[PDB]
Amino acid sequence: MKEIDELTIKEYGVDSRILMERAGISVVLAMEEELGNLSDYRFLVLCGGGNNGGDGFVVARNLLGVVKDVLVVFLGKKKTPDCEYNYGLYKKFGGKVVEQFEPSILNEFDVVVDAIFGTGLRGEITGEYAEIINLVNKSGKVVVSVDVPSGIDSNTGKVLRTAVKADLTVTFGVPKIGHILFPGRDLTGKLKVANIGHPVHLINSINRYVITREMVRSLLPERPRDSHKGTYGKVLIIAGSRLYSGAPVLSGMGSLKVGTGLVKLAVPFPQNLIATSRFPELISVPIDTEKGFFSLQNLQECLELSKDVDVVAIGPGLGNNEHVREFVNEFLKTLEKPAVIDADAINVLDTSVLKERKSPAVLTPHPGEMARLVKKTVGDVKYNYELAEEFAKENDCVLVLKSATTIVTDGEKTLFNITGNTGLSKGGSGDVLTGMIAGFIAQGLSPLEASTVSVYLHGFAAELFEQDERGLTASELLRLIPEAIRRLK
Amino acid sequence: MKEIDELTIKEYGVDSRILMERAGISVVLAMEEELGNLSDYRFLVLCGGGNNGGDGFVVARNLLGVVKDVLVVFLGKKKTPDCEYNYGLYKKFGGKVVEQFEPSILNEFDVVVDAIFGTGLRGEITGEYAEIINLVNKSGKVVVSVDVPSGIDSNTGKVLRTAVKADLTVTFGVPKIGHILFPGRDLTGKLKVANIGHPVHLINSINRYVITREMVRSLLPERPRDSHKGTYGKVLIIAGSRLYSGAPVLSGMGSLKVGTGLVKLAVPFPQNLIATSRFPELISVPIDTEKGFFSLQNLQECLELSKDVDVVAIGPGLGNNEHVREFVNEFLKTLEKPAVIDADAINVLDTSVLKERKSPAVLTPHPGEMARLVKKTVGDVKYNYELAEEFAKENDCVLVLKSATTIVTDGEKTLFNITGNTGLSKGGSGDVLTGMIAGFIAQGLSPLEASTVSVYLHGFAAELFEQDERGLTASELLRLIPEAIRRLK
Amino acid sequence: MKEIDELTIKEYGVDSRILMERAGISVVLAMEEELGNLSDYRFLVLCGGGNNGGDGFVVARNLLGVVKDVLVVFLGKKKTPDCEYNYGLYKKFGGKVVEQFEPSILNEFDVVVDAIFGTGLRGEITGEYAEIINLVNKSGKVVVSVDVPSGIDSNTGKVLRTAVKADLTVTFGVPKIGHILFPGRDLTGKLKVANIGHPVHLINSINRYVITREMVRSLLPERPRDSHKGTYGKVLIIAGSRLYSGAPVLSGMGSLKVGTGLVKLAVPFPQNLIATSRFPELISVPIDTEKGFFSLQNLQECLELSKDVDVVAIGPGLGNNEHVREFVNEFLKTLEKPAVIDADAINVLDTSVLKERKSPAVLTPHPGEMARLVKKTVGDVKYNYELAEEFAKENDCVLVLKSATTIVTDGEKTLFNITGNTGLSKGGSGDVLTGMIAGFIAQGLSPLEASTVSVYLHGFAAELFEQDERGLTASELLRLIPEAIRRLK
Amino acid sequence: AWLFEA
Amino acid sequence: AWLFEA
Amino acid sequence: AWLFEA
Amino acid sequence: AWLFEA
Ligand SMILES: NC(=O)C1=CN([C@@H]2O[C@H](COP(=O)(O)OP(=O)(O)OC[C@H]3O[C@@H](n4cnc5c(N)ncnc54)[C@H](OP(=O)(O)O)[C@@H]3O)[C@@H](O)[C@H]2O)[C@@H](O)CC1
Ligand SMILES: NC(=O)C1=CN([C@@H]2O[C@H](COP(=O)(O)OP(=O)(O)OC[C@H]3O[C@@H](n4cnc5c(N)ncnc54)[C@H](OP(=O)(O)O)[C@@H]3O)[C@@H](O)[C@H]2O)[C@@H](O)CC1
Ligand SMILES: NC(=O)C1=CN([C@@H]2O[C@H](COP(=O)(O)OP(=O)(O)OC[C@H]3O[C@@H](n4cnc5c(N)ncnc54)[C@H](OP(=O)(O)O)[C@@H]3O)[C@@H](O)[C@H]2O)[C@@H](O)CC1
Ligand SMILES: [K+]
Ligand SMILES: [K+]
Ligand SMILES: [K+]
Ligand SMILES: [Mg+2]
Ligand SMILES: [Mg+2]
Ligand SMILES: [Mg+2]
Repeated sequence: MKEIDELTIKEYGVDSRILMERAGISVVLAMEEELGNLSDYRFLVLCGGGNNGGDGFVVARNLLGVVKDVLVVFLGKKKTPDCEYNYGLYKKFGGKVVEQFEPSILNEFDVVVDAIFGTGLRGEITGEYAEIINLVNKSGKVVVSVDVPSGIDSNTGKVLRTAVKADLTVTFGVPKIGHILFPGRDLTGKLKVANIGHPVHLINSINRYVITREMVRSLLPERPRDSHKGTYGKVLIIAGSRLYSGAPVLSGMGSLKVGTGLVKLAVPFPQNLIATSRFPELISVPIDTEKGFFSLQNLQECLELSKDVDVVAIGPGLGNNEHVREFVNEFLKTLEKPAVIDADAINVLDTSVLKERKSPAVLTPHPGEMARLVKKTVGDVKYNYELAEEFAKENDCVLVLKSATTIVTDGEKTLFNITGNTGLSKGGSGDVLTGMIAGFIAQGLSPLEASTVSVYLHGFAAELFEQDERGLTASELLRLIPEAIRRLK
Repeated sequence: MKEIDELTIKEYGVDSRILMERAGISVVLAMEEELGNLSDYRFLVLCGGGNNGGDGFVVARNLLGVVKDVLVVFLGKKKTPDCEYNYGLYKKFGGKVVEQFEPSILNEFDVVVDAIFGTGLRGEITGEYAEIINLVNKSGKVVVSVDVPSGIDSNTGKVLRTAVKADLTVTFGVPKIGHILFPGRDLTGKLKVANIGHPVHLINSINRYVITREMVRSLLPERPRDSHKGTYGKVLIIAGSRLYSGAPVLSGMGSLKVGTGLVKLAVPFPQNLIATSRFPELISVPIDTEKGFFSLQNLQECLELSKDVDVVAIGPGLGNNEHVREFVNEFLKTLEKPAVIDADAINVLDTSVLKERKSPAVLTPHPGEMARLVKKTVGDVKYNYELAEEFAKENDCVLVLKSATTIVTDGEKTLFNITGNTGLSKGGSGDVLTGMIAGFIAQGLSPLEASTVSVYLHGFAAELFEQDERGLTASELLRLIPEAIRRLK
Repeated sequence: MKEIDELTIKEYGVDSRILMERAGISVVLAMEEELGNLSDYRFLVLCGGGNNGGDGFVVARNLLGVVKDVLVVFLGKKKTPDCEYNYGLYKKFGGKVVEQFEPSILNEFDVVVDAIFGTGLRGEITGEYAEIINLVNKSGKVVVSVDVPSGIDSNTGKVLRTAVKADLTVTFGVPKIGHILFPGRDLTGKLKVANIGHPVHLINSINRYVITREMVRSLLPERPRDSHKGTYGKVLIIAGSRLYSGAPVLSGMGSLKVGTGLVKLAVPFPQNLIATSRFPELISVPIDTEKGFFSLQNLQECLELSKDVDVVAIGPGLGNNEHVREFVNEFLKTLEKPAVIDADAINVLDTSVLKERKSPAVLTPHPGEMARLVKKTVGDVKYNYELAEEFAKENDCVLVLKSATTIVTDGEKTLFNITGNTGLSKGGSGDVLTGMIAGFIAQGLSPLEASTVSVYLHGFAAELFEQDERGLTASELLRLIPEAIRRLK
Repeated sequence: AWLFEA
Repeated sequence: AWLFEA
Repeated sequence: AWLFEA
Repeated sequence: AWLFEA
């Protein structure tokens, strides 16, 4: 993207001033779209001395004459050439600029246009810029951020000491990671991605992307009329324990609610009985255990059950002890079907196993399980897309690291999911996702593809809950899934 | 139908040119009904040299003067007499005809009227006709097929190498099998059955038919106000196993949701407990087994349970092993009540048993089970209505071969069901149908009748699902059934 | 405006490439606003070698990647620097350009963007450019003109041999005269005036303007609650003849319907009787004439009637003979009240009279009367704003030259009226306007002001007719006036 | 209903 | 209103 | 759609 | 429009 402005200037020959101009007017038009007619408003434009501020000067100049008032507070020491050009124009067109920030100047304005720092923030905002960002945040005025809210690191979404909380962010070309990962995503407000004249080739050459509605629509498997359950595949879910009788039902149903033909659960007796008492459409095979947990004595029975399915999901509610450990590692090692590995399957996994497996795998950890899995702290793995990338690539798998933004990666292509809400922050929601993913593999999508579609639909089902999200539970989420799908199409 | 045109000409005395004329104008009126006012459109009529092309010439002639443009591409070597008559008229009225097909002539037209081959296709479309059909299919223009989309074998619904994918098919007199079985049904698009002047006697003399809404409406049993559960009959379902605890619930509920008075399940302990925990209106009898499967040691208990019911359904989730085999064959052989036999009952059935049974039977196999049942390949039995016919007739039963189009036959009368969608392509949907059928026998309909009503309503319930069909599951289907019925009436 | 681009570049320092860029994207956004989502369309951009074509290249480049297709037909010999820059970018971004115009290339496109000539057209379009403009005009495709439809002279609205008939014209900064005078106005289609970054100061420094709704709203006189008829002034209309008994009623009523307090007509007996029989609210004074026409023997009576009014309107239906001539010239010469002079008052006027009058005057001729008045041909005076300007300035008056676009000038400020329709093309409509103008002078607006407000409201009343405009008559127009006013506010 | 049936 | 005027 | 994407 | 005209 920094490579992209460069390329469009240096190779394609677009004057950098033209790119700047297009940036600034696009902010003006985005504000108008959001606020209605802008002539009622007094605008306080906050400008640093890099090109982010230059963008600001464009905005400020283009409001001169059309709005009730415009003031620019300039807060940089030096000005980049384009910023300098544009300060020069602002002044020639009659615009007013001050360099000192009086706490009280917020009183005489309605909108703050925040053009202090963009992609060129390095390290921490302290001093004058700190005070000022805090002042705007305490002010209750309408805040519009140019490109990125000043103080979000645009590569991680990290807050550098402090950061502008925007109502609207207008970014150029493509969204940056800091709009997509938290806390940055939270401080972006409504995000608009403006087209400022980059060639389409370049825009699309981006190694990472947000999972969009159009992308999932085109990945959905076809439903040919002449079909039967076999067309839509078979899933086995190896799950449950005397501690966790409910997890398997949630997985099984996630598989069914996404269109799979046949879902066979394999769960310790009598816990298997639970599944069909609530949803008798599931088949729930009783497995005879010594203690209520899977062990090596169930390995062969499970490999037999796997011979006639298309994908196996393993992990929800298995329990985390040494019997489950021996079992899950010997099973995965010998299973020559695609595997979806989740939950306690992940907790006891030896990862050499993934390396020595000829068949493919998706792992679906939350950051607790990821931390454990790679022997790192929760804070180190959270939103760490490079770590996720290096892990997928290394172990020949797909990683789905679940979070409010979920990362989905295979080591080459990385997608970010942004559908969902805090009703998914509740036990069981992950167990539903494992089934969805297994279900889409079963219907012939690749692991990356199934995983992409699944996190999108899963999040979107949560959003369609008709009452407060905090009351959502995994059973309701199951019901909303076929609605997410209909609404997708 | 070929016998029908013949008879209406040869015996009833309708000039074959009059039948042709009525065919062509009916296509014009069907297009107008579907497309609105036709004068905005340019029409490319593709005509072979048999009467199907003759029909085409009529269409073409009757659009001359009223539409923006008309061209006929004629692709036959010789012309049948009626086709010749009609080519002659097209030309005399001023119509344009070419014999070479330029790939690009699709550009200058909006609708393709496909009149190359109809019921007189023999064997494979290769060469010029192949290229052309492919070209139209790649073109994204609005395609209207005369009688049958060229390349569908009108007796089987088979695609002969390639075939026209129509938006609309206008057929004459009665639908042909190739509109009703797949893939033909898929390539027909919206189908209109035009009346072109055949005597009604002949039209109704047709040995086969589609199950219509009017037919099921009149077959529904009466619900007299002065009644009680006994009026509406008693069903026993012999089903389930330690592997399949859910199947029985789905069958039982299918029986209840269609109006049966009393449903008694007979299922291995403790699996029987499952049914009433979800739907306590069911009665679910515990049967004591050695291994979790029905065996000969349960024969007498089951014959006792059968003495006081009206129909017995057997098979869903029984399991497929030798204990179930001995049991199901000794039971059926001795049961003097009507039987609905499904699923694993079918998998272990000896068919002499059906021949030596005085009481009636409906079998409800999917093509996997049909193949197994008659020791033939899945591809051989799929959509094989003659095989189904010969089997029903031979074994004195009703066959319901489940498929997107389901065949229902007793060996004399054959009906095709076309309600449904791919949400029924999912385990459990068949188990619901067995209960529906048993339920309607119980209410006094004959096996053929119950089976007809049941596949229609079953398919129609699936269609009434309010969210995407791929998310439908057997539990929801249960709930939609009483709505299909209301909506029927 | 050419001075304006120059000034914004040369003095304000806006790179001319930035102005060009803003021009082109504004065309893209105007098209999108008018056509909806642009991605369905194939675009043929026609580009000359001046900056108008440069604007075209911007449009073309900015559609690349987003629309189904883009082709540029380049038709200039050389390229100006900015056009050259932008051709260079179009090509680098992957755009296709041809130099030969095939008649048939219209077939493969949906929208023609016309960027051949703008404000830099000089003299006649012949040859290749002629053929091409004609071809696009015969094509029935959606035509969008950049700045000015190629072939309209932007200073007069004249068609230079031939000219593009646009569905939409997007112009930059301010409308040009050729959008406002005919035939240019007719060939402009829907006009959008885009802001491309000119300083507001410059935009507003324009000596001429279209009469807008906001301008008339602010010119309307206040109606203070504590008022009476005297507040709102007194008008005398000296009008009518044995030939024209109706004109005076129409004038009188125009005065009343715009809010004047008191309207006194002075009309030859018994013709004066006509006015009050239809509208008894008018006062209609009988004047005793020898022949049915005003003469010198009525001079004193009329000067007496003028002593107690605020403005006098003279001319509608007076007749054009020597008695009226002596009368109108001696009257005007002696009248020390503001005069509105129309119709036959104008036909017999000696213009020295206007020069030797201390009090002010508005003249309201149509081009027939203007021609006669300045001893020039109708074709010479039609839409001749410079002539109108020179005449007002010279004779210390306001000229209102009535036409589908009416020019209103005082010699310094010139306004163009564009409200109205062809229902005003019918006798009587002018007679209503004279009363409206006199009425607003009476309420205290200046002659320029009254004239501005009056032509706007007059045209706007015609537009509010609820049935076909050709059926409109002056009596209905009277009734619509108080609605134009309400709808103004 | 006379001409067509769907 | 900012960009266009009709 | 041309300028913005949300 | 094809068949009838009123
Ligand atoms: N109805 C059922 O049958 C259900 C059964 N389930 C089954 O439970 C089993 C154990 O699963 P689990 O995910 O609760 O614990 P585990 O894998 O040991 O991680 C442990 C530590 O990680 C932390 N942490 C937890 N979540 C985090 C997050 N989202 N992001 C970041 N950190 C997070 C967390 O911290 P804490 O909450 O303790 O502060 C915790 O201490 C598994 O088999 C599953 O399928 C569940 O699906 C629920 C419903
Ligand atoms: N919740 C429960 O308790 C449920 C329990 N149920 C119980 O499961 C039992 C076994 O039933 P079943 O129909 O799955 O296998 P069966 O009769 O052995 O045929 C085997 C082979 O045929 C093939 N094939 C399968 N379907 C086909 C089709 N539609 N059209 C064409 N071909 C088809 C298929 O090929 P595959 O999918 O393997 O490629 C397969 O390998 C039975 O007791 C039933 O009641 C089910 O109702 C589900 C829910
Ligand atoms: N109900 C009544 O009492 C009415 C009475 N009225 C009274 O009639 C009187 C004479 O008025 P007048 O405008 O008809 O002729 P005048 O001033 O001699 O010009 C003559 C020549 O100019 C030409 N020409 C005409 N219009 C043109 C135009 N718009 N734009 C360009 N050219 C135009 C025209 O050409 P022609 O139509 O002959 O081809 C014509 O030959 C006046 O006292 C008026 O108040 C009228 O208001 C009607 C209703
Ligand atoms: K910023
Ligand atoms: K055909
Ligand atoms: K132009
Ligand atoms: Mg979990
Ligand atoms: Mg089955
Ligand atoms: Mg007149």
